[PDB]
Amino acid sequence: KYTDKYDNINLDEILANKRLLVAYVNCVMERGKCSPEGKELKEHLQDAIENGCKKCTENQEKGAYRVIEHLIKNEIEIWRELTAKYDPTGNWRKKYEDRA
Ligand SMILES: OCCCCCCCCCCCCBr
Ligand SMILES: OCCCCCCCCCCCCBr
Ligand SMILES: OCCCCCCCCCCCCBr
Repeated sequence: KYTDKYDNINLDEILANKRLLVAYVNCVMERGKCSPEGKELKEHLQDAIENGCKKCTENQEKGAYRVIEHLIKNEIEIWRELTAKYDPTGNWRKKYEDRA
C-alpha cells in the first residue's frame, strides 16, 4: 500500500481555501513547487489511475472521491486539465462525473 503517513491531512481546509487548492494543482501540473504531501501525490497519481487505487488506503480512496466531486462541481476547468493529463484515455472520467 501507499504510505498512510499523510492520511490525516485536512482535506476540508484545502477544498475551502482556493490558494491552498491551487498550490496542489500547480504541483501536480508541474508549474509550481511541491509540499511533501503534494510531492507524494504527484509521484503516485498515475499509478493509482492505472490500477484503480489498488494500493490506496481506505482514507485515500475516500479522499479521492471527495476531492474529485468538489472539482467536478466547483472547478470544472481544473478537473478537465487534470483528467486530460493524468487519465488521457479517460478510464475514469465518465465514471466519476456520473457519480458526481
Ligand atoms: O495521504 C494522502 C496524500 C494526499 C495529500 C494531498 C491532497 C491534496 C488534495 C488537493 C488536490 C487538488 C487537485 Br491536485
Ligand atoms: O481511480 C483512482 C483515481 C483517483 C486518484 C487516486 C489518488 C491517489 C492517491 C494516492 C495517495 C498518494 C499519497 Br499522498
Ligand atoms: O479521470 C481520473 C482523474 C483523477 C484526477 C484526481 C486528482 C485528485 C486526487 C486527490 C487525492 C487525495 C487523496 Br487523500
